[PDB]
Amino acid sequence: QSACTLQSETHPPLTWQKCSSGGTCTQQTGSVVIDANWRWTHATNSSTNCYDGNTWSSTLCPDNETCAKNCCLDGAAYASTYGVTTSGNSLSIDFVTQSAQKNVGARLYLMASDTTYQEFTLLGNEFSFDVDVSQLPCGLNGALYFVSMDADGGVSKYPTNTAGAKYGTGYCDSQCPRDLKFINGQANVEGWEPSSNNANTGIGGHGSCCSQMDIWEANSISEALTPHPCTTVGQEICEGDGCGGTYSDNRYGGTCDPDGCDWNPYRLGNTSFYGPGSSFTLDTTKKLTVVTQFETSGAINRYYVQNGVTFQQPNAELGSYSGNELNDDYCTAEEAEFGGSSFSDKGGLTQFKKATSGGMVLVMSLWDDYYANMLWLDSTYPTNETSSTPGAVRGSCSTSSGVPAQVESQSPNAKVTFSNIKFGPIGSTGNPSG
Ligand SMILES: OC[C@H]1O[C@@H](O[C@H]2[C@H](O)[C@@H](O)[C@H](O)O[C@@H]2CO)[C@H](O)[C@@H](O)[C@@H]1O
Ligand SMILES: *[C@@H]1O[C@H](CO)[C@@H](O)[C@H](O)[C@H]1NC(C)=O
Repeated sequence: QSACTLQSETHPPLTWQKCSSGGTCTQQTGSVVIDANWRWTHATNSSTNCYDGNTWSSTLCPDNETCAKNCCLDGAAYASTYGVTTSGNSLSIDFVTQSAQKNVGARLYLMASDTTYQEFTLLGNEFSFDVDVSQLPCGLNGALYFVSMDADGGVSKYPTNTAGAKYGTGYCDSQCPRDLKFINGQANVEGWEPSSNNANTGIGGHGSCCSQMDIWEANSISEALTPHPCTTVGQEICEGDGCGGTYSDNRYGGTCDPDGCDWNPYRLGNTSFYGPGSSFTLDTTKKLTVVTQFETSGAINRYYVQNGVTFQQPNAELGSYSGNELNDDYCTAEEAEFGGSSFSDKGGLTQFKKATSGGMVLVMSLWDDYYANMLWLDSTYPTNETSSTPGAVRGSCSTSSGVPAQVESQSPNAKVTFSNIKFGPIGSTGNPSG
């Protein structure tokens, strides 16, 4: 797709810290850009929509190639249309914003410049950030993660994509998302199936896969840390159901692991660690600091800080595994106790190390789940399972919670705030910022 300028594209600024082993942290200046799927897509020579509701213009978009040549992406009014605002080192995203249209959530990327994505090499480093999840009830997910996206949004590989990173193109993740309107410089109109439960989305014949590091997926009830390997580290297109993931009939038929080696404290047995109120170790009605460390062995460590007190990831006992570190032993034990083979089939942490050794793009979003109502995160799932089944209970939300239409009308004012992002070698982000 190309880019049009009926609406100016001004990326909201966002500062973060880059720290060194020497003990100092220096301020960096970046900005955020909203994903292409959220933008107005119209004809290059007029205001005629190429996509409206959940269907494509059959004349402007008779196929993927022609559609890409005839259509462009436009600018976004971040605050008034998407409810996305920043202030210094802080970023806030509102759940539902009502303007000339109704908007739900947003997916944003951190930029190095006005035309490129900031890449982060996680291996050997740690990532810290503060978060306020107090306004996120059951069914919502304020996410912060990394994906192996190209820094230019794909422009160099796909010449027909001239909008690039400036317009948020090139997304990919371990679900090999088929809901993307533009993949590899082409539209996704061929094989498009509108959603039976969502008036603004659909499923195309193509998906976009790549490694994904889910550092933070949570609401005020539950939180999870999950690495997802793919046999092909970087962004790569897939065909229909061969994609696997959430948008396909066969979830495990693709090249990526849609489940991952997840770590949710509640699911592991500690139901008193994270929750709303002073009865939990970490009170989700108050802001907290989350630190994630990627050691060279390929294992992942985690600690939290709230009101000056530090808490390491709680100890978990799963099979012959005991500890608080996400490593090969934990992931093997989880597959044994909870079931599954997706993570190990895709190479596990060894294959995942290939992704963290390379560049990854930072993504921040707020979303509701039209496929599983976020039950996999904060409730009992599958809903037919009981508490006797190992790993079924992931949170205290009712199995009837998370219906999109319901949460959108009952909690329109929900929101999430990410702030004070710090990155640098292991053991350095706790030092004085600059
Ligand atoms: O596809 C939705 C959601 O799935 C998450 O994986 C679940 C999986 O769906 C479930 O069958 C299994 O029992 O548990 C895993 C871990 O919670 C996946 O981690 C999410 O990224 C994804 O959005
Ligand atoms: C949960 O984790 C916290 C912090 O590690 C710990 O203090 C508490 O005792 C744990 N509770 C249970 C029931 O395991």
